[PDB]
Amino acid sequence: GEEELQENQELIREKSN
Repeated sequence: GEEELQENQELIREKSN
């Protein structure tokens, strides 16, 4: 699964690069 790590908001600021 992948609904147990939402607090990685340093990379996923934009979803293309």
